[PDB]
Amino acid sequence: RRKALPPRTEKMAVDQDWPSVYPVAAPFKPSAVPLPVRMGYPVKRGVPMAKEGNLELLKIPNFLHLTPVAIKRHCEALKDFCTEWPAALDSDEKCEKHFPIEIDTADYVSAGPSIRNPKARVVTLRVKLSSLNLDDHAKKKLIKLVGDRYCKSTDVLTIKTDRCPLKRQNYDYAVYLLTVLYHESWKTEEWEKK
Amino acid sequence: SFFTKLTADELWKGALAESGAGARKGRGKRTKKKRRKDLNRGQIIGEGRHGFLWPGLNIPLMRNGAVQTIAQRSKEDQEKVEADMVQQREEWDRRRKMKVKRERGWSGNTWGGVSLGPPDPGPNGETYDDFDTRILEVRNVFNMTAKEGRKRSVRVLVAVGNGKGAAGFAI
Amino acid sequence: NHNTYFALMGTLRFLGLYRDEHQDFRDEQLRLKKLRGKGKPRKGEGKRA
Amino acid sequence: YYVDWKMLRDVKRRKMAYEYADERLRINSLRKNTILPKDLQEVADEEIASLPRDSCPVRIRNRCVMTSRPRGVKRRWRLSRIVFRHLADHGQLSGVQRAMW
Amino acid sequence: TVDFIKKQIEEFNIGKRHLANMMGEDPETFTQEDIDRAIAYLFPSGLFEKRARPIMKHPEEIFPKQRAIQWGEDGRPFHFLFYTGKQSYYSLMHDTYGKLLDVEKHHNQLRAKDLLAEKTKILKDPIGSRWLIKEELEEMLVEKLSDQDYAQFIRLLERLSALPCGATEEDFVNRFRRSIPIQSKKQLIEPLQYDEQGMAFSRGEGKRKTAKAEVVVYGQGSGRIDVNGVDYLLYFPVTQDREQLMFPLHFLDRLGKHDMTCAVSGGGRSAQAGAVRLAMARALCSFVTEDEVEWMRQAGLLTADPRVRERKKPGQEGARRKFTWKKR
Amino acid sequence: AGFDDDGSEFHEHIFLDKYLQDFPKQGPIRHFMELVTCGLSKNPYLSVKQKVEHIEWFRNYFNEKRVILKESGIQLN
Amino acid sequence: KNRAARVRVSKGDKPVTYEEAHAPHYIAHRKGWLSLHTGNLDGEDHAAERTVEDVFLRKFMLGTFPGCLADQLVLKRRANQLEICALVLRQLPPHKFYFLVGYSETLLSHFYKCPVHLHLQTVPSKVVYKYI
Amino acid sequence: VDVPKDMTKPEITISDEPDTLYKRLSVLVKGHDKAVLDSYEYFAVLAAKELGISIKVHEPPRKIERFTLLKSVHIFKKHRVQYEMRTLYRCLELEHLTGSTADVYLEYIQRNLPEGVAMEVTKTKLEQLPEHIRKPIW
Amino acid sequence: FQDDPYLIPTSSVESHSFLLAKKSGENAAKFIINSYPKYFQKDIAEPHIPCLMPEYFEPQIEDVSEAALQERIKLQEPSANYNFQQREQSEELEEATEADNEKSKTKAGTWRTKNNAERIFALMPEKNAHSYCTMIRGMVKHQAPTQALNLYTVLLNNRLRADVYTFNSLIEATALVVNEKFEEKWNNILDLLKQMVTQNVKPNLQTFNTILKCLRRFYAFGKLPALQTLREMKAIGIEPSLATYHYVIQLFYQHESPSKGSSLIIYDIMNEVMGKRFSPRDPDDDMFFQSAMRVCSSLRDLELAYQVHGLLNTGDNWKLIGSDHRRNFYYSKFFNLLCFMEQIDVTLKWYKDLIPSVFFPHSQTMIDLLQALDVANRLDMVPQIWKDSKEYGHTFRNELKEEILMLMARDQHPPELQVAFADCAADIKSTYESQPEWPASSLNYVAVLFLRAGRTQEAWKMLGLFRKHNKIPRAELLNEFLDSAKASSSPAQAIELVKLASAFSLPVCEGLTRRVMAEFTLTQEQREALGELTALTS
RNA sequence: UAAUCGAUAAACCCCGAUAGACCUUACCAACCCUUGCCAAUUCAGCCUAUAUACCGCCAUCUUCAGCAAACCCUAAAAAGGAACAAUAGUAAGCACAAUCAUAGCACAUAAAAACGUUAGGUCAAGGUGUAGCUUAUGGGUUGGAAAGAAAUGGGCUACA
RNA sequence: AUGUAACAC
Ligand SMILES: [Mg+2]
Ligand SMILES: [Mg+2]
Ligand SMILES: [Mg+2]
Ligand SMILES: [Mg+2]
Ligand SMILES: [Mg+2]
Ligand SMILES: [Mg+2]
Ligand SMILES: [Mg+2]
Ligand SMILES: [Mg+2]
Ligand SMILES: [Mg+2]
Ligand SMILES: [Mg+2]
Ligand SMILES: [Mg+2]
Ligand SMILES: [Mg+2]
Ligand SMILES: [Mg+2]
Ligand SMILES: [Mg+2]
Ligand SMILES: [Mg+2]
Ligand SMILES: [Mg+2]
Ligand SMILES: [Mg+2]
Ligand SMILES: [Mg+2]
Ligand SMILES: [Mg+2]
Ligand SMILES: [Mg+2]
Ligand SMILES: [Mg+2]
Ligand SMILES: [Mg+2]
Ligand SMILES: [Mg+2]
Repeated sequence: RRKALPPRTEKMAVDQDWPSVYPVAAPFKPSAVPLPVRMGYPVKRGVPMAKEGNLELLKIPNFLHLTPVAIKRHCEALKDFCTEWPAALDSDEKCEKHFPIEIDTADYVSAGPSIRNPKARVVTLRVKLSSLNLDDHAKKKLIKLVGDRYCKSTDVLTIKTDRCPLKRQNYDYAVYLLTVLYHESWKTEEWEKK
Repeated sequence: SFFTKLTADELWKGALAESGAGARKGRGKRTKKKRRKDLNRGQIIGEGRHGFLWPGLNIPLMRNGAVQTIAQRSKEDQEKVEADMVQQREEWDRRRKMKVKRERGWSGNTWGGVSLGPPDPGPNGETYDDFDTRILEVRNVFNMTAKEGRKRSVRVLVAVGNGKGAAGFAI
Repeated sequence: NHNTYFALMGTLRFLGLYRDEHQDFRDEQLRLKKLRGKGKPRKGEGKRA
Repeated sequence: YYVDWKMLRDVKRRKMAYEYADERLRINSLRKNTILPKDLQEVADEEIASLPRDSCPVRIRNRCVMTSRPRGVKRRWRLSRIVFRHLADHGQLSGVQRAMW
Repeated sequence: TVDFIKKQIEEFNIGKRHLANMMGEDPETFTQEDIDRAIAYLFPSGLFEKRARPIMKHPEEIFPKQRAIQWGEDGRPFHFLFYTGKQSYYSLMHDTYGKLLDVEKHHNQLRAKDLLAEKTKILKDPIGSRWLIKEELEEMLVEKLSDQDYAQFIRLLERLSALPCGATEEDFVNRFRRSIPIQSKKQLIEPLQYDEQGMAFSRGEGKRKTAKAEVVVYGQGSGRIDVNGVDYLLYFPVTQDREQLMFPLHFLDRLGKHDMTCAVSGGGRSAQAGAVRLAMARALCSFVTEDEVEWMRQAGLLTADPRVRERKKPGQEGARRKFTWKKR
Repeated sequence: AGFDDDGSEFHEHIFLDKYLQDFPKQGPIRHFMELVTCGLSKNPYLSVKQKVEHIEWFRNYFNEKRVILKESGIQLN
Repeated sequence: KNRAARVRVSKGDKPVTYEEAHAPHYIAHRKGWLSLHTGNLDGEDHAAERTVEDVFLRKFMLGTFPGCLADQLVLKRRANQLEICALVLRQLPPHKFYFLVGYSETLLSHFYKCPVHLHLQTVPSKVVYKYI
Repeated sequence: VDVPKDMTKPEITISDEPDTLYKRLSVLVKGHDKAVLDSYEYFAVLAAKELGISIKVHEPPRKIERFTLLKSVHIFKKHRVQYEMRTLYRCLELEHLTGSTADVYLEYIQRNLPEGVAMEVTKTKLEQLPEHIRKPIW
Repeated sequence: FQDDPYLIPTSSVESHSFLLAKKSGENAAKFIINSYPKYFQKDIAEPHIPCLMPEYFEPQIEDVSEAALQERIKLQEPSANYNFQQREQSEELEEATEADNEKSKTKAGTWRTKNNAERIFALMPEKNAHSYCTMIRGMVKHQAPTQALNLYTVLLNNRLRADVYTFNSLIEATALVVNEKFEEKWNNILDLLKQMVTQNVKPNLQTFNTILKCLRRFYAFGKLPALQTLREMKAIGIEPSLATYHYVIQLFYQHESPSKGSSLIIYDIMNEVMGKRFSPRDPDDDMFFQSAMRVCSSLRDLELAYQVHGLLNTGDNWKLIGSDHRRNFYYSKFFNLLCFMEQIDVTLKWYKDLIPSVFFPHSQTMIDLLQALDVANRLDMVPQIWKDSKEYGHTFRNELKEEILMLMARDQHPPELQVAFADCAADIKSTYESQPEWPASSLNYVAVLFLRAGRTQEAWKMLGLFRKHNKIPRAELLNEFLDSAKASSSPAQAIELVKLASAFSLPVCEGLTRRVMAEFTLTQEQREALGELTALTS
C-alpha cells in the first residue's frame, strides 16, 4: 500500500510568515519550502535539477531561519536583555584615563563532543605605564626588571600568562604579577647604590 | 575490523571479474564460471539468529488494542524458522539449476531452423502475430581492428513468413 | 576501539537491526565451500590423519 | 578484532606505555641531570634498564587507523594515503579538494 | 511540453510572491537582481563554477527554446518546408532570396525610370557592427546548423546588403546585426591633487614580481628621490637599477623638475626597481599631456609586467626541467 | 565549563615551597627540587594532587636510597 | 587512466546520480562535500575522530537501510549536535521508518554521547542525472 | 487567526554587582566557502545594527595549506596527486560594548553559527585597578 | 513526526501508530544499551552527560545483606529474595530497610500482602509513619478498609500523628464502602477532618480534593458540602487545584441536565478563573479541559469556549491536557460549537487552522460541517473539504456517503461549478464502481447535477451502470431523467428506461408510460410508442 | 651469509620508503602457546600460491581525436557510408572543445584527456574467487641481519 | 642482418 501526498506548498498561503515555519536550523527539507529552486550543472539540452531528490540543496547550509523579518522579531525579543553603554566612556582617551588595565581573553567554539581547546587558557594583561604612580628610579627599575614585556615606543606593558589550567587562575596570576611588580619596583636595596 | 569490510556491489564486482582482461578479447571461457546471487532477497529486515521479535519490524504494533512488549521466540521456533529459510535456499537453488529445453531445428548445436516467434511490432502500432521467423545461418564473422585486434561480429540470416504466401529474408 | 566496534556491530547483526552484506557474503561462500566438500578441519586431525 | 596482529601489538604497546609513562618520566628526570651524583646516576640507569620493554615511547608506531599501513600515513587524519585518497575523492572529507593553481 | 512551461511560469510567479513575503519587501517592485541577492543570501553556495550556484529565474530564460508541433491531428505539416528536414533555416534563406529578388526587380524598375534614390548603408563601422555568431543564429532559428550553411547565409546577407537598400530590407538585415562594445585602450588621466598649500603632487601604484610600490611626486621641487626614508643612491647601489629609476624622467626630459618619495615592499632589488619604475610611470600621467601619454604607452612604461615565477610541478625539478630520462 | 580543577587557586599551582620543607637545604637536592618544582609550576596539564604525588615519590625515593648519598661525598639529610 | 570515484562508460543504459556522474576534480567546483565539520580548518584540532565517526556513520546507515537507502549521506556538525540527512526509497512501511529513526537516534546519541538528528526525504526511485 | 495569547514570559533579575565592560570584542570566523561567510556577515551586521552596536567588518587575507601525495598504490613517484584546503577569514570588530549585551549577542551569533565554520572571540575588557595597588606603598 | 509527505500521518490512528513506533524504537535501543553496557563505556563528550551513560540494573554486593537489601529494593522479586537472604542468616533488618522493602512491595503489588503484613509487624516493631503509610495505600488497591481503620486505631494508641496522605487514603477507605447509608460515611469524613485539624497537621490541597473525590460517586445533590469545601479552600489561602475544579465541574455537570442553575454557577466560577496564568502542580489535571468543554458542548455556548481556548493558550499550551484522546474530544466538541454558533468567515478560517494541523476529524465533527454548509447555503466549499475527508475519513466514509451527498440537492446549481460537480461525482462513482453499498439518492443528485450541466450521455451511462448493479432507484428519478431526455429529444434512452423499469416493476410505471406517450407524441414517435405498448402487453 | 618481498625497455633504478639502531619486520637462530583479539560459531587466524580471476589505485600511446548504443542504404553487405555550386547518411551520449583554479581581463601554467593496447605494476594499503595449513604456512619473547671481488644508474661537492 | 619452440570466441 503506497501513499503519496502533495507537499506544503499547495497549502501554503500568500501572506503566511516564515519564522513560524522555520524556527531553528534546518537541513533544507524541500517539501516545506514553497520556492522552486534549481542548483546543479545542467546537461547541454537539460536544465538544472529541481528541489525534489536533489542532494546539493541538502548539502548546502540554509539561511531560511535567518530571514530579515525573523531577525527583527528575534532582536526585538533580545532588546529586553541588553543594557546601555555609559555616555562618559564614549571616547578612547576617557577610557584610557578611567580604566587603564585591559585584559585579552579568548573563548573558542568548535563542532564536536569536546569543548576544551588548550589555547583557551591564555590571558594577556596590558597596562599603560603612564597611568600609575611609578617614580623615576622605580620606573627605571621596573623596565630593567620586566625587560622585553614593555614597549619602549607606545609605553605599554604586556604580560602573557599560560601556565595555569583555568582562565580565572591565569587572570589571578597575571594580576598578582602586576601587583608584585608594583610593590618590588619601589624597593631600594643595598646593591642598588653600586 | 568493522571499518575494513566493503559493500556487496564491490564484493560481487571483484568476485565475478566481469571487467577483467580474460573476458575482453575472448581469452576466457576456458575455466570460468561465476554465479551472482542476491543475498538481500529473503530478508524480513528484523530477522535475527538470536530470534528477537520486534514490535515494528517482525510483528505488528498493536494486539487486542494494547501495546506489545519486546519478546523472543523459543529455541525450537528458531530452528523451525531457520529450516524454513534454508529450505527456501534450496528451493531457489532447485529453480536455478533447472534449464529450459532448447528446441532443435536441424541439429543439436546449430541455430539453423530454430524459430524466434513473432517479429517485433513496428512504430505505427502494427502487430504481427501470424508471422513466424526462422534462422537459416549463424556465423561468427571476425574483423581486424587497429586497437582491439580481432573484432568478432555475429551475423545471422533469418526468414519471416505467415504461411499465407507472404515471406521475406534478411541479414 | 576496533574490538568494541566489531563486537557491537556483530551483536546488532545477529539481533537483526543491522544487516551486514560482507559477512553474508562470507557465510554464503563458506556454505558453498562446505557444500562442495572442502571445509575447515577439526583442530588436531590435519597432519597425522 | 583489530585488522592485524601488528595493530594489536601496537595497542598493547600503547597500553603499557600509558601504564608506565609516569615512572619513565620520574627516572629520566634523575638521569638527564648532571647535578646528581654519578653513583646515583648509574643506579638510575639500572632501574631504567630493568623496566619492561614495551613501555617505551620509541616503540610506538603510527599506523593507519583504517587498514594499519605502517607508512604513508598523515599525522593529522591518522590515515594511510590510499584510504585518505579514497575518502577524499568521494567528497566525504570537508574542505579537501583536488589542488589546482 | 508547452503545459510544462506554463506550469513553470505560474509556480515561478507563486514562488516569487513567497520570496517577497519571506524577505518583507514590496512584491510589485521585486526584481531580478533582488531575486539574485535573495537566493545568494538564503542558499549561499560557495562554488567555483558560477553556473552551479542556486538560481530561480524566468522559466523562459532557464529552459531552452523548444520546437513547436510540426503537424496537425490529420498528419499534414503546418509549414511547407517540413520535408526538407530544416524548415526554419530554409524558410529564412527563402525569405532572404525573395527580398533580394524584390530588390533586384525594384532596382531594375528604378533604372528604367532613371532614378537612383537609394544609398549604401552597409558601413555601420562607427557603431561597431558585427553579424550573428553561429551559436546566436542557432538560438534564433531554434535548430542546429553547420558552418557551411552559416557561411552561405552570411554571404547571401552580404549580397543583399551590397545592393541598393529599401527600408523593409534594411529592417530585415538589422535583425541579424550586433554591436560591439567600445574599443579603446586610452587610460583614465588621474586629476592633480592639492593638499595643505602643496601644489601639483601625484600618486602612483606599481606592481612587478611581488614588489608593491607607492610613489608620490611633487612638481614644485628639485630632482631627488627619497625611497623608504633613505636616498635613492644608498638604496639602489646598482647602476642598472638607477637607470630603471631614470628611464621615465629621461623619456620625458624632466629629470630634475620632480621631487619624489617612495615606499616599496617585497621582492628583490630589480623587482623593486621595476615596481618603482612602473609606479613613477603611472604617477607621471597627471603632469603629462595626452599624446606623450600614448608615447609612454608605446614606450612600454604604463603596461604592467605579467612575468611571474611559475609553480614547481611534481616529478620535475624547476617547472620545465624534468629528471634525467634514461632510455634503457 | 564543568571543570573547576577541584576548586584550586593559582597559589596551590605555582608556589610549591610548602612541600619542600623536609629537604636538605644546602645540597644538590635543593637544586634538583627547585628545577622540578619550577617545571611543575610551568606545567599546565597536571593536577595539584598529582604534583603532590610527584613530590612524595621523590621524597620516597630519596628515603629508600640513603647509603648512596653517603658514599656520594656530600652529607645530606 | 584516472580511476578514482568514477563510473565507467557502458553502452548508454546505466542510470547515474549527480555525485557519481562527476569526477573528484569537480569537488567544490560543481559538486560539494557530503560532510561538513570544523576539524579540517587551518588551526583547528580533532579531525581524525570526526573522520572515523564519519566512516562508522556511512557503514551503519548503509546497513541499517538495506536497499532502500538511495545514495550517500549528508553529515552536518553544528555545536555538538550531529545531523544525518538521508534519501530513502519508498520501500519499507512508515512504521518501520519511524522504528529505525527512533532506534538510530537513541543508539547514536548514547554511542557518540552527543545529540543526534535524523532527517529524511523519501523518494519513489533513484534520482537519475544522466544517461538512461 | 488562531492567536495564542500572552506568549511572553521573561525572567530577568538585576543583581547589585557592577556589570563587566569590554573595550573591544573581535569575532574571527573561518570557513571553507565564501558565500556562507558573506551571508553570515550580512546576518551579523543586521543584528548589530538592530542592537545598536555600530561595528566594522574587514576581511583578513586567506591562507591555503597544500600537500602532495602519491598517485598510485605501489610504485609511481613521478606522477603525484596534490590536495588543497582553503580557509577564509572574516573579522568583526565590536566597540564600546557591555557585558549582558556581549553575552546575548555572542550566544545569538553562536547558536546561528552554521555547520562548516569556526570562530574565535577575543575580548579585551575594562578594569580600573586591583585593590592592592591603588595608592598604597607596602 | 517527519513532515515528509510519505511520512505525514493521514489519520489519528496513523499518528498514534507513528508516535508509538518511535517510542518503541527508543525503548528497543535503550534495551540494547542496558543489555550490553560495555560497548558504551567509552566517553567522548568531555562535559560528561550522566543520562547518556548505560544504566546498571544489577546489585553491587551479592551476599552482604545491609547493601544487597537496598540494592534490590531500588530496582519485587529481587527485594523479596534479598529479604529472605537477610532473614535466613539471622540478620535483623532495621526500621529503614523494612520501610523501603514494604514501599517496594506496595508500589509493585492478596495473601502475599498479609504475609508482608506479618513480616512488618511480627519480626520488628517497625515505625508507624512507614508501616501504616505503606499498608493503608496498599489496601486501597487491595480492597480492605477495615484493616486500614484498625491500623488507624493502632496509630492513635501509640501517640504519633497522622499526616495528609493518611487522612487522604482513610477518608477514601471510609467513604468507598457504603452499606445503604451515606450519612454515616459523610459524618465519618467530617470527624476525620476535625481530627485532622486536632492533630496539628495542616490540611493540604489534596486532602480536600480527596474529600471531593469521595463526594463524586454517591450523590448528584452532594454538591452543597462540595461548595462549602471549595469556599473553605479559598478561606485558608491555599491556591485551589484544577483537579478539584474539574471534580466540581463534574458534579455540577451531573446537576446540569435537570436544571441550569448549576451551569450558571460553573460559568460564574470559570469567569472568576479565566484571568490567571496557570502552573499545573497537581497530577489529576487531565480531564479538566475535557469536562469544561463537555459542559459547553452540552449547553451550546461559544463565548465561554472562546475564553477557555484563551485560557488554554495563556499560561502553557500542552501541559494541562493529558492525552491525545481527550484532546481530540476537546477539539471535536469545540468545532461542534464553533461551526453553527459562529459565521462562515471565521468558521472556514479556524477550519484550516485546526483540522489539517491539530487532529484529523471523527464522524461527529465530519457530519457537522456538512450540516453547517447546508444551513448557510455555501456550495463552493464542498470539493476542498471532500478532498480533505477523503484523506482523513476513510473509515467513516461509507457510513456518511448519504450525509455528505444530501447537501447537493438542497441548493440550486448555477452553470459555473459544473466541472467541480462532475469531478466530485466522478471520483466517488469511479472508486465505488471499481470495487460497497451505493444508494440511489446519489443517483438522484448526479442526475440533477448533469441536468443543470446539460450533459445527457454521461448521466445516462451512470444510470445504466447503476441498473447493472441488480437494484433500481425510485421512479421520480426516472421521470426526472425522462424530462431531461424530453428537453433533448432522445427517444431510445426513454425506451430503455421504460423497458427496464417495467421489467423491474416500479410503482409509477403508469406515470412513466403516460409520460412516454407524451414524449413520443412530442417527438412524433407514436409507432415506437405502440411498439412499446405491444412489448408491455406481451 | 642462518637471514625478507615487490619493481626490474620506453612506462625499473633516493622506485613501495613524504623514510629500516629495538619497534616497523612480513627474514633467520634459539625458546615457548595451541577454541589461540571477538557477543557467538565442528571456529579464529595466514604478508601462503595465482596481478594469467579480480575490485579498488595507476603507467603508456596522450594535449592522439576518436569511441559507441539505436536506425537507414549498397544489383550482398568480408565490409563501407564523404564531396558545400554537396553524389546516403541521421545520430541521444562519452572524449576534445567550452567552462573552472592560480582572488580583475588576456596569455601561460595547473587540472582534464574517452573507448581501447601492453594478460603492463600492485594477493605485501585493504577486501576478495579459486587452490593450500590448523600442536602450524598460525600466535608471542630474546638475539641478530653481515660484507664488497666487481659493474652500473641518479644526485651533492668541486676541479678554481 | 637476425630474434626458434604451448593461445582460447
Ligand atoms: Mg548433441
Ligand atoms: Mg588480515
Ligand atoms: Mg618509530
Ligand atoms: Mg634550475
Ligand atoms: Mg608474493
Ligand atoms: Mg621479481
Ligand atoms: Mg615494462
Ligand atoms: Mg626482535
Ligand atoms: Mg629489526
Ligand atoms: Mg607469517
Ligand atoms: Mg595486470
Ligand atoms: Mg610480477
Ligand atoms: Mg569528432
Ligand atoms: Mg559501419
Ligand atoms: Mg552520438
Ligand atoms: Mg577566471
Ligand atoms: Mg586558456
Ligand atoms: Mg596532469
Ligand atoms: Mg579540457
Ligand atoms: Mg604480467
Ligand atoms: Mg591476502
Ligand atoms: Mg629518480
Ligand atoms: Mg639465424
